[PDB]
Amino acid sequence: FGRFTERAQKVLALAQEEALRLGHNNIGTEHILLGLVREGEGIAAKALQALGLGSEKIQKEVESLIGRGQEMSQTIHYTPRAKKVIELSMDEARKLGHSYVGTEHILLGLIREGEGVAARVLNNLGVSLNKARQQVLQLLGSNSNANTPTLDSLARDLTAIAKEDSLDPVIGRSKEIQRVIEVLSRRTKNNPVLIGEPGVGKTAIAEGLAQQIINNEVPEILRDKRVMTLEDRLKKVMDEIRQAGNIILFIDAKPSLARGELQCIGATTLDEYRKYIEKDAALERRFQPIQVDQPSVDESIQILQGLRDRYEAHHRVSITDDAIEAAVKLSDRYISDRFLPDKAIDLIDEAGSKVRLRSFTTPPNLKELEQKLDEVRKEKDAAVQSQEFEKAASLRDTEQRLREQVEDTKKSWKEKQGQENSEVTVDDIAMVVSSWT
Amino acid sequence: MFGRFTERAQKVLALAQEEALRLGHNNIGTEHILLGLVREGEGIAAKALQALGLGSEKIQKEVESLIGRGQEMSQTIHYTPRAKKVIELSMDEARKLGHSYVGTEHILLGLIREGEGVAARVLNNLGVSLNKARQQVLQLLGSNESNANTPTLDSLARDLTAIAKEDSLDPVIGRSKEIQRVIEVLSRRTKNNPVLIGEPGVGKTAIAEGLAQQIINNEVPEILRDKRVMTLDMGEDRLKKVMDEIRQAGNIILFIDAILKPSLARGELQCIGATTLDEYRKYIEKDAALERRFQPIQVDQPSVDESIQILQGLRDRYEAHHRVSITDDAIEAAVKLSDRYISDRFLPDKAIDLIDEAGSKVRLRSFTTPPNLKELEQKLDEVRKEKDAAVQSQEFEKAASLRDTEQRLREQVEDTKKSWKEKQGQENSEVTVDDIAMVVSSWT
Amino acid sequence: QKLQFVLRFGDFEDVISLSKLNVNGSKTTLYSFENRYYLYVDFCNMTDEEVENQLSILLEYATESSISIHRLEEYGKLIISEHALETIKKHFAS
Amino acid sequence: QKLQFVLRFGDFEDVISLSKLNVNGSKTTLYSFENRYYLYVDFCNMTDEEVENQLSILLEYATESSISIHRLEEYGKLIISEHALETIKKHFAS
Repeated sequence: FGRFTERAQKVLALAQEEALRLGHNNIGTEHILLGLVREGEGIAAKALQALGLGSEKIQKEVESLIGRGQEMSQTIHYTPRAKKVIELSMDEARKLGHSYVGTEHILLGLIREGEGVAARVLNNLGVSLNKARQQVLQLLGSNSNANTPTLDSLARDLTAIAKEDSLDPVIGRSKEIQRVIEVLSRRTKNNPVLIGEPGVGKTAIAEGLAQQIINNEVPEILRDKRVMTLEDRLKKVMDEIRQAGNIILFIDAKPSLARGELQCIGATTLDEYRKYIEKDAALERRFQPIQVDQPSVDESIQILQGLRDRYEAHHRVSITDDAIEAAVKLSDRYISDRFLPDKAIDLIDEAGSKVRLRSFTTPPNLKELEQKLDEVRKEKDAAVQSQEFEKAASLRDTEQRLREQVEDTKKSWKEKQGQENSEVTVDDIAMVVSSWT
Repeated sequence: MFGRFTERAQKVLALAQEEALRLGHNNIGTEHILLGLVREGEGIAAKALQALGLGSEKIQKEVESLIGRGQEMSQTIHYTPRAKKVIELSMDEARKLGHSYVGTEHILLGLIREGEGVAARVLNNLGVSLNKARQQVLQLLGSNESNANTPTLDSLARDLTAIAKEDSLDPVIGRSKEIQRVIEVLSRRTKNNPVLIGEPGVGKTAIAEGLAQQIINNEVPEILRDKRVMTLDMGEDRLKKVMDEIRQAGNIILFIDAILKPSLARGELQCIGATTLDEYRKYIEKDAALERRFQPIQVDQPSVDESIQILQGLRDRYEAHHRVSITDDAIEAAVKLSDRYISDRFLPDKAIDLIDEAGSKVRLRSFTTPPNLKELEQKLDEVRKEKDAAVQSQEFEKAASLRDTEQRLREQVEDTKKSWKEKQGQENSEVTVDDIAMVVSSWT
Repeated sequence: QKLQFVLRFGDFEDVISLSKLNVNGSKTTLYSFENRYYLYVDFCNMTDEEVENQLSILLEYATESSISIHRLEEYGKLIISEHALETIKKHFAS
Repeated sequence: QKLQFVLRFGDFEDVISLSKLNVNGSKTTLYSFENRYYLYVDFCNMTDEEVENQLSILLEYATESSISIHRLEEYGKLIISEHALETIKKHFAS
């Protein structure tokens, strides 16, 4: 119903291997379970080895509750239960940040929907349901003074946060950064206010100081200094600071005021800043401005490639380079009413979907079979409640001829993934624009 | 090291190395920093260990009993990553103590905090849990130090008489005949309370520190001796609370620069006001407890030369940003250009603003990226990858030389990245005029 | 412990599937209601262990409806009595 | 007391450094994951005192990751088996 590990995918098809090895006709939750302990190497497989549940012990209970074996094997499908069980492992992994399902999650997903044959194999093999979700769990896991208070989230620590080697590039606005520092030293117009048309770049300048203080060239006393970010918890945390002062605050959107320390970098617009200094005059005083020129066109390009990898998340990029060249250049002169790093990115996204979108569209003049198909099922129902079986079973053998019929032109539509899956070049990008201009 | 500590610190650190080799090991881990502390035998850190029952004798025996000789390699050694954390930490175990500089204790403090490591085990082995230890260091450091002052001096709000007691207070110039005109308006019974109006600008707030000094020693009527200057102001739940805890104490004069919140004249609640040329127009306009109680005097945009002197008095204090004291010849410009050339403030704020524009800016031309050797680092990158990604494929000896190819680069980088200490000896601690006149032209 | 249950299948084919097994000492009857098909199971004499067991299987192919069984006996639509599973296996498994 | 541990190094060179010593009765295996390198140590038969000891050293060069070891065996990236330290010493110490 999507994409999982090999281990998942193998374990699933492996249920089918077991579907037939016993001759049954629908693969229920009991076969998914055989699937897991029989690929013997998944985390799922590993766990079962713990509870005391080899393939030996299990299959004996199962055959002791179903056995042979109508070799029918008339191209089988799932149990509705097990289809639920699959829908579930997908969720038992949203619930774990695991970007992709695998052997464990499916075992997780079975417990969750406990009503079914697997579940009974075990409540029969003296293995309550929770002792089991446990075993899988115990095989997966995770990944400071005043920081105590601050260190909510509100408002994450740019500094130590990017001290952990954990930081990327980052491309500037390299002289945008350093002007944040002439100001963040002064004693005059001390606290710098970051004015420029919104974005991106802006948040990237403070991720700068962060990068700069730490590794490491910086000056007029600024070491071991964090940059931190993002009402019934208000000035609360703010007192962990009037009592220790290694800290710049990064703002987004207000002034509880220079009652003392408080080093902050300003998130505000060409005009929005004039919504401080007019009522005055903490502005011409404390707070003090600097602008975000739109990042260098060429710098613009090698900015995406960094988050190219990370949007690879929708299927096409990484690549093409020839694909980005577009996004960026189009914007700088061809409308051309934003900021030279923000725009480009947006464009990708239109296409950063618009391709997996066009990918999962609908087959040819193959609409009317759906309509035909519809009434047959219908015609089938009416007669079964009239029964009239044969006079219908006719009609089932007949609905089903049309079923596998349409599929082989919808599964024949991974014939359509190819003609755009991970295809990328300007082709897709600029047609985007025929609208915006 | 990674900064500056006491001798005791710096000695104890290099002393780890002394011990680095005395046993022949190749990286100095947390275990050597510990030997370093008990072997300088005189630091607070050293002193503490003598308490828990941990002489150099007892320790080194555990240590050699867990490492021993001794590849004399000594191929110019470096730290353990753990120990580098341990140092990063003492720096913080001293932010957390107001100790402006690290030293023998903080490094012993810093060890406990990052307990994962060899030192920590020496002791959890020498039957000395980790906390019994942070204690001993603590019990060898501590603290530092009129009734009604309680509620008050509490808030808020910077007791000017105080900052003027330990003489820990700047001059400040004057506006010397200005300070006096305040004491008439304050020695009265009619217009009890004074209010200074001028561009805001002339750091009006400066004149106030004036009383602190004179009420103390001592030229002022016996009508005012034994009183106190304090500040804020404007306008929350801490309402009439502390203000009740003051009317109940007559020895108080106050400073403002804002709203009204006027319970005026009521108690001995006696003010000094700093508010714009006009804003006052918008308060006696309230009237007429205004035109009554409070009462004004004209604050002057200082005599241009006076400006200069103010600068110098706090020159020695802007050495903070690394370039001053001096140059006089430069100051005069900061000031002089502003009185005649733009030309939009008070003649003492303007100045200092030019100075600060430059009061980092040059400390900065210091820190700029070296020659177009922006390119080197660019190069070094591609490397790690090959090295790294290769290492994931292995490609092992295909890295050995790859790593080596790397550090070849790095030292080259850092050698020309610290070649820009020369961009420091050129600019750092500079100043002259030309710096300023720049700042000026970049204002019009 | 109760020994009679009423289950709802989402689509009819779910029922055919169930049929393709062993009913076993199990009287069973099948109604049509709200377009969905309910099926009514009646175990005569089985150990509780034996029934909690069996019922497991059933719900691989159904869910258990809160539906008052007499609502069906009155306002449902009968389709097959007593041997409800058995009959579907006849006209549908091959 | 447990006798198998999983440690994370911030940068690879930290690992080379560790290699330049004595592994000693220590099977060890090295993965690459989240760009950071994890290393998996396995002591066969040692006194608890003997292991709490040895592990000390290791964490002068690493920290101990909360990471489920099987997460690696599945979703990791193997680099060297069983004799993980031993190998880096070969291709890297001089």
